[PDB]
Amino acid sequence: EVKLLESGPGLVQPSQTLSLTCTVSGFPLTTNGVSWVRQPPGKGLEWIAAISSGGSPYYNSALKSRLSINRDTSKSQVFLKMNSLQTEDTAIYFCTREDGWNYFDYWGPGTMVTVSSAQTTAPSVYPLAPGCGDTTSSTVTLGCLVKGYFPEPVTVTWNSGALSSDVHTFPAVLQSGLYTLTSSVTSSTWPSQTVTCNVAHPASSTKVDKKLERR
Amino acid sequence: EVKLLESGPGLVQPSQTLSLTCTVSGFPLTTNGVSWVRQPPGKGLEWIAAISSGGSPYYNSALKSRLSINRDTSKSQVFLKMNSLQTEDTAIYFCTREDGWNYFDYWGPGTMVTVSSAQTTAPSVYPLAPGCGDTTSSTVTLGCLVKGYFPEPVTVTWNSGALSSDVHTFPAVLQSGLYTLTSSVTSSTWPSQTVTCNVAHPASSTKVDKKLER
Amino acid sequence: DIQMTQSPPSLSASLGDKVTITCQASQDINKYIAWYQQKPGKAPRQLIRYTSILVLGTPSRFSGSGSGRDFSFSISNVASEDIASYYCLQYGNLYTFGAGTKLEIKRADAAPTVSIFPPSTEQLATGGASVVCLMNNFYPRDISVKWKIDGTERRDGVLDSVTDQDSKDSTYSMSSTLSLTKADYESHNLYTCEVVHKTSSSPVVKSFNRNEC
Amino acid sequence: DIQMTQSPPSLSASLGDKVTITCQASQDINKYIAWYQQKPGKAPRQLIRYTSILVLGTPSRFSGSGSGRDFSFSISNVASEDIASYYCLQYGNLYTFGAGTKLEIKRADAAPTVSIFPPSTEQLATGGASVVCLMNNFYPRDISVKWKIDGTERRDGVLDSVTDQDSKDSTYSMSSTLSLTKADYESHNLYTCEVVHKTSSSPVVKSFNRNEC
Repeated sequence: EVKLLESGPGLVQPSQTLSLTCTVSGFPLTTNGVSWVRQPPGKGLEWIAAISSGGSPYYNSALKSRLSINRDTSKSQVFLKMNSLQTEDTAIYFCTREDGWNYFDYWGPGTMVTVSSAQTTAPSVYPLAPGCGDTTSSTVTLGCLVKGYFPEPVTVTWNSGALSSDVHTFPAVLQSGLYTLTSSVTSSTWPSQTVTCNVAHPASSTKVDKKLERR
Repeated sequence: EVKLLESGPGLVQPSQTLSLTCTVSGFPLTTNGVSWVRQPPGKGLEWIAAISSGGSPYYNSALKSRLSINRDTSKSQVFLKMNSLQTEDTAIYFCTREDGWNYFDYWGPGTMVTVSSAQTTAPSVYPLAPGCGDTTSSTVTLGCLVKGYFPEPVTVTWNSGALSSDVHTFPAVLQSGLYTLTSSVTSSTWPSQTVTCNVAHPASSTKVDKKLER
Repeated sequence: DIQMTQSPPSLSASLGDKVTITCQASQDINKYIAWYQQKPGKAPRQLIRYTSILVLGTPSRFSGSGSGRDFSFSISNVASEDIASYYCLQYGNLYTFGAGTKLEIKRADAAPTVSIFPPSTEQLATGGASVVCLMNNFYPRDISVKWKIDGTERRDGVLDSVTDQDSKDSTYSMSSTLSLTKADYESHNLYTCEVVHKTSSSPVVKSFNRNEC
Repeated sequence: DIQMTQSPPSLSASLGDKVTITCQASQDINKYIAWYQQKPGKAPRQLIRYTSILVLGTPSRFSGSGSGRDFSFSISNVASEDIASYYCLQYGNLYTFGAGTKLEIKRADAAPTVSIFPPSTEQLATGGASVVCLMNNFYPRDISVKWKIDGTERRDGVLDSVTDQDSKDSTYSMSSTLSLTKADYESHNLYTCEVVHKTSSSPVVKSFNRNEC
């Protein structure tokens, strides 16, 4: 019943300072330490900061200067503040508990934060069903074109996570200044069974529900 | 749906005979054997008495002389009596089944039988709340003090069940001929949201609810 | 009847260790040995039947073995949830339970969360007074707890009760209850708990003043 | 600041093999090392703690060994769903993760089930045209692109994306998106995808009208 949730901006400007919040749930910051761990996109886990069940702050030596970690024991939250933000800083930020026996077992789902002077652009979702004359071969491959969005990430489901089928959600690709990604799924009850992708873009707080029609 | 339940007077006087019953459920005593197993407090299990599917009796050799088991296949119950009890006889008594293939797979909750001369004393539930100056940490330890009862057991729940986590209910201890037990629980929603303990002491039909005020 | 010599009486193994609890029948029981697990206040749970047949529910890390008069059951990766007591049972001729074995696990040190509570007035209205001290979730088991009243240890009226190692967190918890007459109670001012555990260096004191309730 | 150095950055094996990754500490971290498995878009999942104690519910096929500065992690009889990146973590003096290791499983050989999609009505509405070709579930991961409109091979407008290895069928899927002007899309008629795997003695050309609704 233990839990952790990270909160914060998906896009910040360079030089500015990033402030994140880890909201703890099934345990007390009084006997559980908490740590922040970031993971660049496509790279590995980096531990950046820790705060003990006693309030003592510890940091990664490569960030020990522009890093501050504090806690609010009355509301179960740990804050991470990092200034002198730079591109390399854009990653998914996670927080974990450490209770002195179990370490880094419980993790938040994390938050992608992007350092860029750019502006957040929501995605443009288009359905992906066969041409007007290309006959179906029973089990039909479908998808959605989630394009022209910034920054990352963007997630997509089908029939509200009820399909799951063969979801081949495609790694995003940045063209010029935006990302374009495609998510595919297969199924044979469509046409009959309504299939529709559920795209969400955190940075833009937008949510789109693209119903793959017929054609 | 296979189930068993031990039932009977839970307090007996030294040298007095005890009368217990084990009621069977999703299976017949006509094709099932039943055994009685007792466990003193803090000590190990000890098989005594058993009745076959044919209704044949067998007792622990050490205790044969003071044992007698039988049943009402009809009513689906197995009875057990034990002669002239002594302190060392107080313990929980379980009833479990055999059947022939799977032995002692199903047991009952067990019933506590205390061999004493003391009289049955209902408890006294008092609140366990901080105060008189003190601090506060938004996450607080609360509890109820169930004290001065006889005999065992007493059952303590919290909020009838609402997220009963962090519930430390401490094993009862005898002090001056009476049992005292303390149940703890931690809140973060108290006092705004209520936390009250549900204490039950059957041995005196005590079923009281004490809110944790302050 | 037949005798079942169980060993060891107690076991303090580190997490992830492989533990083995043994039972030796005094006579041949063939393969008619069953193993049980019992968690505090609950009925015995059967884990293994016919020496090695895993009854459904018992995790794969459990295994029973043995030859004629020598048997044992093993836990490949003792998990916190395995903290409990265990009994073998020969059902070859009549039935016999071994003396049992207490499995406790070793854990990193954990200092106790101490809480003190002043008596209820509903109780004082009764003539008596009970002050409760709580040391919850600590490791190791060894802990000393004394009552200091107005600077004087009160040995009388103290009832202590420690918990059985929680298989949920490998910790112990303790309750201390100091009882006296309201007469005696209201005739004093400062009530201090004072916990001495290797996790401190300096004792942990928790106090409340009667002149403040 | 202890540095962890994880060894095989990439592991390619066969169903049933036993893989082993190691990690070295720049300093004696004792036995404070953990192992995590990580699927994409998900938070790290701890499988091992303290070098060798298995996190409950972790298949017994996984294990760890080590001490001081040297440790290893193995998966005997790897399954398709073990296909995930793995990392070691020292928590003996602060915290440090190894660079990770991507485990890839070698499987049978399958051909890409190529698909084709003309710009959606909706997107043409606003004047944009986006042609997408999807070559799902195939092995190995070496595949070719090639977009041919009316015979001519256009390339100044295509993005290819290869997914990660399906932790279900040990395959790879790929997408190619040909984006152009809704006015350019009209100057042409023949839209040919066509790709050439190393499982087909020629290209698997999928084409669509242009006309139709």
